[PDB]
Amino acid sequence: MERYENLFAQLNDRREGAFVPFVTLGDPGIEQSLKIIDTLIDAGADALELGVPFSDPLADGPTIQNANLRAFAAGVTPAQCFEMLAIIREKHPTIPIGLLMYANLVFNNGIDAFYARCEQVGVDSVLVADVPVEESAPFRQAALRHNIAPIFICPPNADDDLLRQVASYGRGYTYLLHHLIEKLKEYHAAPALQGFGISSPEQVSAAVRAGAAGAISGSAIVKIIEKNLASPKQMLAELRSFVSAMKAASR
Amino acid sequence: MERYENLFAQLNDRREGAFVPFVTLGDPGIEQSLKIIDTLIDAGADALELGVPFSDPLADGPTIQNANLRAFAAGVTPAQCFEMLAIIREKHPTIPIGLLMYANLVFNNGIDAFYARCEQVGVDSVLVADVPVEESAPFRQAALRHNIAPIFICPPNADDDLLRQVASYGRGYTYLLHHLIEKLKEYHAAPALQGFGISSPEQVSAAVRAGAAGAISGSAIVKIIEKNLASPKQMLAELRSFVSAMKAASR
Amino acid sequence: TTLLNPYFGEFGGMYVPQILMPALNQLEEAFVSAQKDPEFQAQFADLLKNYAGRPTALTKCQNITAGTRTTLYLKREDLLHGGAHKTNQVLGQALLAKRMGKSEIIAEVGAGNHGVASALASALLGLKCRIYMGAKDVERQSPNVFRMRLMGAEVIPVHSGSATLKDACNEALRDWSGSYETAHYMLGTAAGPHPYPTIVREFQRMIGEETKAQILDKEGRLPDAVIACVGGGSNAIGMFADFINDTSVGLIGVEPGGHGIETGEHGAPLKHGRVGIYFGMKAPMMQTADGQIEESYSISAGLDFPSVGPQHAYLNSIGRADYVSITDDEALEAFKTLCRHEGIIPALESSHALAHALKMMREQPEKEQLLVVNLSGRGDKDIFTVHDILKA
Amino acid sequence: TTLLNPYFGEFGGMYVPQILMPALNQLEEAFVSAQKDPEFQAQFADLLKNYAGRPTALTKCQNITAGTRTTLYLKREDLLHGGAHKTNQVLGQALLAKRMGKSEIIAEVGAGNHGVASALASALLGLKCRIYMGAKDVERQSPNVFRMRLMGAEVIPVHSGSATLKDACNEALRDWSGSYETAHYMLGTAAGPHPYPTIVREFQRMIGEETKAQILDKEGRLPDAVIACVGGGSNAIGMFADFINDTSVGLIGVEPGGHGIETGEHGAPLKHGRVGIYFGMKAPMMQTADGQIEESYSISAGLDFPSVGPQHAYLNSIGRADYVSITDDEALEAFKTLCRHEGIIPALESSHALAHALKMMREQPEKEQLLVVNLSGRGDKDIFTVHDILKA
Ligand SMILES: *Cc1c(COP(=O)(O)O)cnc(C)c1O
Ligand SMILES: *Cc1c(COP(=O)(O)O)cnc(C)c1O
Ligand code: NA
Ligand code: NA
Repeated sequence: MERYENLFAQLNDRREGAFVPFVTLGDPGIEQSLKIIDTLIDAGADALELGVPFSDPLADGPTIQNANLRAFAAGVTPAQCFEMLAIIREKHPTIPIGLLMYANLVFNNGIDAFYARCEQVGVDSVLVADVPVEESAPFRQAALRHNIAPIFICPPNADDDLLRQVASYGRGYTYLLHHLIEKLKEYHAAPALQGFGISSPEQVSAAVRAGAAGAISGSAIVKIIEKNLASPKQMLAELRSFVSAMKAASR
Repeated sequence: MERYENLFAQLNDRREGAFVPFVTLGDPGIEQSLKIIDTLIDAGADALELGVPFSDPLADGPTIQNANLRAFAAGVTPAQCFEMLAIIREKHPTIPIGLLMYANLVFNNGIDAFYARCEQVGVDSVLVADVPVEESAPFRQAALRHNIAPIFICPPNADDDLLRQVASYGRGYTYLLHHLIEKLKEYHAAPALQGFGISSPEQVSAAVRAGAAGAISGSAIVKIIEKNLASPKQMLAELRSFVSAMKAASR
Repeated sequence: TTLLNPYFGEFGGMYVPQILMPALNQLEEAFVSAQKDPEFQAQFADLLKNYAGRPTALTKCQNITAGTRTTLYLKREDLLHGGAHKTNQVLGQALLAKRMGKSEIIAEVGAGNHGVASALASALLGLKCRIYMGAKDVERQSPNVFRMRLMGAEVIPVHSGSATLKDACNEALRDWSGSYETAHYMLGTAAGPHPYPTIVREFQRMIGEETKAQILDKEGRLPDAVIACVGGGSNAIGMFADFINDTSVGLIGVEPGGHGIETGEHGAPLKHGRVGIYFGMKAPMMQTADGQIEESYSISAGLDFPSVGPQHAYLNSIGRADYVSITDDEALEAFKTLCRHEGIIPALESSHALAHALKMMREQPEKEQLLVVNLSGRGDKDIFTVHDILKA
Repeated sequence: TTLLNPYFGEFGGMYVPQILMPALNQLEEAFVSAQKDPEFQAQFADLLKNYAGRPTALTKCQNITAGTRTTLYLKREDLLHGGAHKTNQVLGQALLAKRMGKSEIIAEVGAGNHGVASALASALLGLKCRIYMGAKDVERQSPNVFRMRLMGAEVIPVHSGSATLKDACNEALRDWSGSYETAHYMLGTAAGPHPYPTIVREFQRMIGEETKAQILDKEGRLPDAVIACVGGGSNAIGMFADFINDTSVGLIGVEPGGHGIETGEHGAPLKHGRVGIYFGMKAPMMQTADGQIEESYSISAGLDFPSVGPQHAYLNSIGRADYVSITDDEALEAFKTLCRHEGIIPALESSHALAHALKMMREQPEKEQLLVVNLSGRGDKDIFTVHDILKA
């Protein structure tokens, strides 16, 4: 498939930026999570970044650490996450779906088998949090063989060699954390999405104005879930309100 | 004075052995102790060996260790012990009185002053438990200057050089713990009193039959005190009974 | 790109988020430079000798082997300042931190003694030390928390996630990802992402080097085998290193068997785990059927690491080193035996290694063999643990 | 009659019941013989080196003295096997016991670590060890009681008398008076009846000997002063001995001041006691006006001995050595200072010596002086004590 390519082409024809929210699959529960995701989509999310709960997420911060806790407490497993992914794709045929994984869950039963499973359920990209470009060969190779876009993070402390590698290895979009944007475009890198501290409408407009193709809210969505655990209805209401505002800022 | 010399001469004229009981001054109390001592004397004790409670009696055994405990619990001090000694001598002019002391209580305020105090109250001998013949010079010299008999213990592991020293340094009597008796007599040692495990009439007769001039009951008396703490009257009754039997065995 | 090979066969690597790669590359470079700098070596040797107490003794244990044809020596790391071998490499890493112009140290710990080790090295070398540890661990480690604070370290309780070791580690690395310019992450074992497995080995190899010289001086030949417990792998690789090219010398690593391999409650991932990617490395690990990392178990907290150093996995794969396991009960017996017959109270961790040497001796009492057990630490810290057990 | 002088000036002697004299004479003879026997010396040196970990390091403490003209070194007895200097002489006495054909060791202890030391030496050398201790002490010393029992020693609770240390000592000596042919009484300090003060000094003098060689190697000259805490006097005389004839080297002994000399609650008999006769010797002691022996007091149990070794009383009388005192609070501050600035946790006993060196430095910061503090032991054992105090 070419969901990311089709999305960005459509956004470009509309001189629009992309707004991508992240959430942990199964947080706070399978059912409530499916509702959350449908709400994010209805509210205007252009794409989704979805995490699969892992026991030792050495990268993520407290908000995410607690998100996994809630998901595990609900008995969420990678197998159930893939069941959810299939359901989500059956309901939404064109929205790009990206996974945020930890190396062990991808490597566990065979790297190739993992990306084959992703292709089977309809996933579009996979960002493996603890696999730097230096260790990415078997991962990106398997991703490509299964029509999955391998996504890489372009850190603050990135140098020129890293920019070139990310431009060369990545597909779908470049996960960014003005010159960087110009250099990435110069090296024909996948469209860049700003993912650093995206929690307010003005940050979304700023990202697009800086040259990025959009913005990723890495934890603002999770915080809203964490805050409304007592009232699922109010949780969805606030999520719809936030996403709608963030997406409006991209137009 | 010559109380020991006079006693043994009298016992000899009667072909009799001496029976000497030991007790801790002030055990279990000043008043009860004075009564105990008068009872020992009335029952037939030929002489007395009296201990002065000391904080660290490294020599003595559990029976004596507990005797000092009782005495200290009653607030007994060396000063009070000397007050008792004066009272005892005022009531009994001829019975020999020997003290069993620990070096510090003798050395504390001056060795000479201690023996002068002994002479003043009417004591006849002093055995310093932790002063071997090798360290006895200042003690025996002070004792002699004040007409006090320095007494020494002739241990089981004694050799010939020790026998000669004890024979030469001791006065009053030799504290013994057949050949030893013959050697001591050979070296003109003070009359020997058997002090090892003297707790029954047969041990007293055996000691005299072996050639000793008598026997010292080092703890049998204290045990009787320890056993009748609840009934002072019964305590005195049993003490009179024991001493009377032990003394009879010496005739 | 790196200066040294990050792998030992298929094991090892640098599986960390991209943001941490510069920190690792910087460290690898400083290490390579330091290893060639006589001044760094002289400085490191001075601290090991005059501060830590190296060289440590090699004690022959005649009473234990009486009646058999086994001759047993114990490498006395229990006599090292701090009571365990950990001191050697934390001093080395602290010096590397200073070489890089850093004045801060970051570490994390649970029930281990790595926090105390990191704190003492930081106090000696004037480094600001901060140690992360799960809130739950803080409440159960009052003694060590106090030791670290006495030594000026800042103990930071972590409440996020499950408030356990994994959360502390996460916080420590997150911290380091933003402060590596002025702070150095002090990893406590020969595991994790390259260059740590290599650095820790090199800063612990004096154990094996001294043992070689001491055994040659006393027996006039090399050991038939050197035996060491394996939690993360540092004391063992430290003993093994200088002997790797001496093909006649057996290298035996002892993983904790806990209540027994068959019970599932053990800490033997090398021989009973499954290869995975965790803590920045590809290595054998305790994991669920679907890839979640499981916890190891052992009467000895020090051997409670769900994975193992990559070089050990490699040495095993090619048959150069052999790994076995010892149960809680076997380690307890060895602990009692050393106390009663040699007057040495061994750490329960080290007791696993001694337990295996005892088995090698007892199973074939007429087999002539010269063995060296690495006594990685003293067991004063285990008296309560052992007391309560024997109690029940 | 004796082979060696039992006195140091008017201090010392053999004030024991006649029945114990043969045991003392026998011991003195064996000692004199052993001191001239190269085989005994070689055997003793082998144990100290390969079992105990000698020589111990001499650590320079730059962080502590920064900004002053004081240069401070710490003799690391805290790194000795067992954690304290006591190990040196118990091994020596155990060897003497074997020389005399004995296979049993008798000792007594209260809150001290002498029981553990006697037990470990006995386990190593195959000696049957029995340790007496007041019933009251047993109930409060569960940890050490367990350590001694783990090491095969028979711990015998004493209920007679006040069931305290003095009762244990009495029982131990009574025991010895009847069993000296097969058992040796292991005295734990440089005090008691001759020949113990002399034997303990000689079996601890390697402390001073090593320090001399180490300071000459590092500074090219002798110390302006060596400083050591004084409870009974063994670690101090061990440090002092080899320096006595070096007139330029100050010998400073530090007695515990407890809550303060003026409070009466201290353990400084040498400078604030009165000469008396106790525990087989004539020496300064804590005593009542009428001669009863009083108890010493100190935050540190190890310095809780109501008297002092006779040689110290003598060295003081002729002005060769100087004695001072340090309070509980001064010792606590030194303890904290060493932990924070050098990463070494010192025993509270040793902390008294460090506290005085700190005072010598701080009072006259521009005075040039080279000092050596004898760090007699490690303070892991004091963490709880210090923690609770700081708590309140
Ligand atoms: C920390 C420790 C160990 C375990 O660590 P490795 O890295 O596996 O050596 C073993 N023994 C002792 C005494 C320890 O303190
Ligand atoms: C026993 C001890 C002391 C006190 O004994 P001395 O005989 O006075 O040396 C001092 N420091 C430590 C660490 C001790 O264990
Ligand atoms: Na492990
Ligand atoms: Na003292």
